[PDB]
Amino acid sequence: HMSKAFDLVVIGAGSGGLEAGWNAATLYGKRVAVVDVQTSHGPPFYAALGGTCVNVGCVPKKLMVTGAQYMDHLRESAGFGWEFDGSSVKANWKKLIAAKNEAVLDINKSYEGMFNDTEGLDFFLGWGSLESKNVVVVRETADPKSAVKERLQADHILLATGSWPQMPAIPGIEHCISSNEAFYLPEPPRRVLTVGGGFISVEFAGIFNAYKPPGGKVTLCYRNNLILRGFDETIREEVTKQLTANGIEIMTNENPAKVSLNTDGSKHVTFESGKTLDVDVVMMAIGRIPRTNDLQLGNVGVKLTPKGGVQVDEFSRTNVPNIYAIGDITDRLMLTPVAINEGAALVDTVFGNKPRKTDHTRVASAVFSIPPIGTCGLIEEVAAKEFEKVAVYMSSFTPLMHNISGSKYKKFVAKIVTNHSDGTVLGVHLLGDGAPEIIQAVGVCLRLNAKISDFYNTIGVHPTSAEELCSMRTPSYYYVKGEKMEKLP
Amino acid sequence: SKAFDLVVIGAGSGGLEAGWNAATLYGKRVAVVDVQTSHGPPFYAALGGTCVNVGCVPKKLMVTGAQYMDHLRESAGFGWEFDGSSVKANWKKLIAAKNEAVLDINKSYEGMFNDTEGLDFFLGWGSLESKNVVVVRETADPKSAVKERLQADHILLATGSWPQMPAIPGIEHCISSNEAFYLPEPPRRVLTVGGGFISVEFAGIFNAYKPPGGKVTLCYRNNLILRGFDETIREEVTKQLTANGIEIMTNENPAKVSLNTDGSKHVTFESGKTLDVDVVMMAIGRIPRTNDLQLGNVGVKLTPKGGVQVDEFSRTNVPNIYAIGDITDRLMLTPVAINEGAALVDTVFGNKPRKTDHTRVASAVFSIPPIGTCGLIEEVAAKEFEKVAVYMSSFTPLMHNISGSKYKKFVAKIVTNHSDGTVLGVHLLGDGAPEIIQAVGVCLRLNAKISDFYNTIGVHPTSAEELCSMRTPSYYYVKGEKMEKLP
Ligand SMILES: Cc1cc2nc3c(=O)[nH]c(=O)nc-3n(C[C@H](O)[C@H](O)[C@H](O)COP(=O)(O)OP(=O)(O)OC[C@H]3O[C@@H](n4cnc5c(N)ncnc54)[C@H](O)[C@@H]3O)c2cc1C
Ligand SMILES: Cc1cc2nc3c(=O)[nH]c(=O)nc-3n(C[C@H](O)[C@H](O)[C@H](O)COP(=O)(O)OP(=O)(O)OC[C@H]3O[C@@H](n4cnc5c(N)ncnc54)[C@H](O)[C@@H]3O)c2cc1C
Ligand SMILES: Cc1ccc(OCC(=O)N2CC[NH+](C)CC2)cc1
Ligand SMILES: [Br-]
Ligand SMILES: [Br-]
Ligand SMILES: [Br-]
Ligand SMILES: [Br-]
Repeated sequence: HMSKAFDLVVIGAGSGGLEAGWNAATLYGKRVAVVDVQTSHGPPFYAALGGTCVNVGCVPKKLMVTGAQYMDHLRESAGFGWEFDGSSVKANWKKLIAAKNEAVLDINKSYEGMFNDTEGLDFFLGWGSLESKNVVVVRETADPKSAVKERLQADHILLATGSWPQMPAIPGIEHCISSNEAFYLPEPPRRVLTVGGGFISVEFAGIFNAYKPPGGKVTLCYRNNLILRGFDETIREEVTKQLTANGIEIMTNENPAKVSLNTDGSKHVTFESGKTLDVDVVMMAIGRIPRTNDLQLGNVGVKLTPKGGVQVDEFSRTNVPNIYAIGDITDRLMLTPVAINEGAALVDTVFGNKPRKTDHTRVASAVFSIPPIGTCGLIEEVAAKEFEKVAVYMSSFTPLMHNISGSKYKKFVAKIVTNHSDGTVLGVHLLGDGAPEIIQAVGVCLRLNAKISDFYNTIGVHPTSAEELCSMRTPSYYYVKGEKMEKLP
Repeated sequence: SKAFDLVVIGAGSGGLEAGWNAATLYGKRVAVVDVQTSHGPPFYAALGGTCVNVGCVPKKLMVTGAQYMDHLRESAGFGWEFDGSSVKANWKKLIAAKNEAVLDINKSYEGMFNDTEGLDFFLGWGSLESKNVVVVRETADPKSAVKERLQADHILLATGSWPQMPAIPGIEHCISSNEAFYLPEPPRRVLTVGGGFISVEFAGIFNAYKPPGGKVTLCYRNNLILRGFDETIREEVTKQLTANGIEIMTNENPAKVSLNTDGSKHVTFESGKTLDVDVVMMAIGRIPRTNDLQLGNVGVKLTPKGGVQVDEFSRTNVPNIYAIGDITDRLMLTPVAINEGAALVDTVFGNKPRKTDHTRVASAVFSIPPIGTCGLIEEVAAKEFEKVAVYMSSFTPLMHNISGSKYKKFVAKIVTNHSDGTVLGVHLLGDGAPEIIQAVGVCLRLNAKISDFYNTIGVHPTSAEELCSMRTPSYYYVKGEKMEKLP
């Protein structure tokens, strides 16, 4: 049996890796090989052909958040005159998971068919690692002593293996799960603790809250004082309130020290403070770390950062000339559309004679909390470190429809941060229904260097939440050489 | 008799913007006239204007109410279970909640007048007596009792529009959208007459709140509803309204309406077809509201179509008299009227002439599912530009394959000047289209090119990210002719 030769070998058939591979083969006529560990979603390896987003990430979680939103819809409908037997209402978690699984498997199968069909784009099943500068080895398991299925010769090698959940080293860690397992829980937990202040802990707290059985309770804990570090502070505070208002308990300044099993099999959590909580599921969502261990990068000398990601330059090049890395393995912005952009840029540069580097600034993104967040650009405290004068335009109010729905706690927040010296929009931050959809074209505006006057001169669409962004002419407050103040001196 | 810098006739979207800005920003003395202090019969519009009282604000609440018909059904695909036979839509509760919300806004504007220096409200019917005198009477009759005589350096006409009713026998047995907002019971069988956004939006409302055995029929006299919107989207929204149980009668137009013994209406179409309904709602158009103003007393010129004639700065032919909003019979939208009012006051009372830009105005239809659009449709573009590209994306979102509403295709279209890639128009149909489109209007004021959209990184998963994923034209117009490939 002979080894096979390729222009490009991609390790990991995920968001970034599939983009690079498809583009190299169909746009530039190159011969591409792509490696992944599993052909469809779920245990044992969870991620598979398609990547983390498709299998156990953005795509299934968005379907599940959509299902959870119906708890709010059924209740809010009464304000508009809808009547039905409230006592008959039930959230069938097994139906939700079965529908999600079928949707994901359909994507798996379509990717499989693309590889069966496409000239110069071949898929290989197994664990990829680096043997030498131009040879990728595919083995039966992550163990480098397992059996060799293929050796793939490669002029260019792309590392795109993504990331993996981080688990803290506490006694009883084996009694806990990550988001990987949460996507497959046979029944919805009556009592659940989600550990983390980031978007995965927050999104899953919303999902469990809607599908919990009658006696249930969702608790989210976070070791620092305020969840969702990195997001707008006003939005961090408001989303805490609105999660609380929908019945989720938020323990800040709290962190599990150990977990043990009660005699009935439930989980007994002891926090560092000495507080205790009994739950049926503990889901760790304290971070995600780049997947480098199995690549045997020592074989060729690819340098990692102190933090643990593959080091790259602006063009995704490692320190070995023909080996590149994109996506979560670079441990920067862990977002599917960033990985895709990096992949397309790398291939245009290497095979297309059109050099291009990904712009990591002013990237629009979202949190599918209930209600959701949409953001693009700098938060005000970051901007105030870089610009002498920063203005903040802010609108926050309960929309009229939620005075009828009864969910009066649902304040819509719109904030615009500027460089006041010339009006350039530095960031936009949104909380409320529709915020992920509103923010997308805001990203185009920021890439065009929009100023606040470009927003204000635009005529609103009425009635919308989005029109608040085009009705703000006077700053609410300022930062002058880093100091917050209602007025310029 | 009383003396003012500015008298505004009509306390509406445009009128209140102009009055409040003139008083608070420029310290002027301002009087504002309207015929009613809160919403509803007999004059329907009131303090706040058409949008506030019988327009955008109440209709959006009612469309939101109607969407729950879809949400309740669609929840089953995501595992929600409940007794479907127990579901009912209480129209009276909807109307009561809507009434309370509107009345709250009415009261708020009252307090605004009480709290603001130089801003006075006068109740009654205003008309032009002389070039610098506005009269306020008890009724629309120009011979009813005078209540006030207000002299003004400047007069602003801002009385809005009114529903157009065709001259057919039995027109008096039909209603308009004014009365639709106050029907005691939801009509079981209703015909909405017209192809425009008001007919289409109310059709969706009645469709959700109709009693058992109900049916909503929309008729329109030409071949395809929603003239002036993107043609792909006109065809799709037709298809998706039909999938939700609404009957679309095209190429049909009422010829007469007559009363039945049971109180329902017998409609005879020009074609000879007949239909018995409980309610006939005419929504064929809205015309400028000029007849009670006595414009002949001063000679304000009208256009052939009936709007007050204005230049780009909202000035009539009579010095010191201005017209903004629906009375100018241009774009009939609340944010356009507001923009016009503000530009006018900045021009007259500040040192800064400003004129409203009527191109590239974003707007929406709250049909189910809704439309959001900004800028030019492709067949208008193809008459102004030698080479036009159309980028098109149309699919059913994954969530509606699970929800069971598989007919709900999302549509996104971008229209460009292909010679330089300048985005001329963007057109959207699907959940969230009105929210998605707002920042697109800002893009068009930065002379965004198609490559500016495509080079922006998407937010995933959203419908909106479709706008940043289109590289290759679907087809073109060259010298006005549609073709799949360039020559
Ligand atoms: C719960 C959750 C929700 C998320 N939600 C969002 C969201 O809403 N929006 C968003 O933009 N992002 C979201 N993300 C992030 C998104 O999933 C990632 O940023 C993106 O998938 C990373 O793309 P990538 O190409 O780096 O790798 P991935 O998509 O992770 O693909 C890497 C692939 O490599 C395979 N692999 C690993 N090691 C090997 C090996 N040795 N040999 C062969 N194959 C290997 C893996 O099986 C996997 O398929 C979410 C992530 C999670 C975990
Ligand atoms: C059903 C419906 C739905 C709509 N939905 C939308 C939407 O979603 N978005 C949107 O942008 N637009 C919408 N519109 C349009 C919007 O309502 C109008 O464009 C806007 O209200 C016009 O503002 P204006 O300043 O011209 O006058 P208006 O807001 O109409 O105010 C005119 C006022 O003048 C008063 N008046 C009239 N004659 C006299 C007189 N002789 N003396 C004293 N007072 C007088 C009236 O009582 C009224 O209050 C909708 C309209 C309707 C009918
Ligand atoms: C289980 C369920 C879900 C949604 C529902 O909305 C009402 C509906 O379906 N209508 C169509 C028929 N009309 C005569 C009345 C309005 C009703 C039941
Ligand atoms: Br269940
Ligand atoms: Br401005
Ligand atoms: Br018609
Ligand atoms: Br037509």
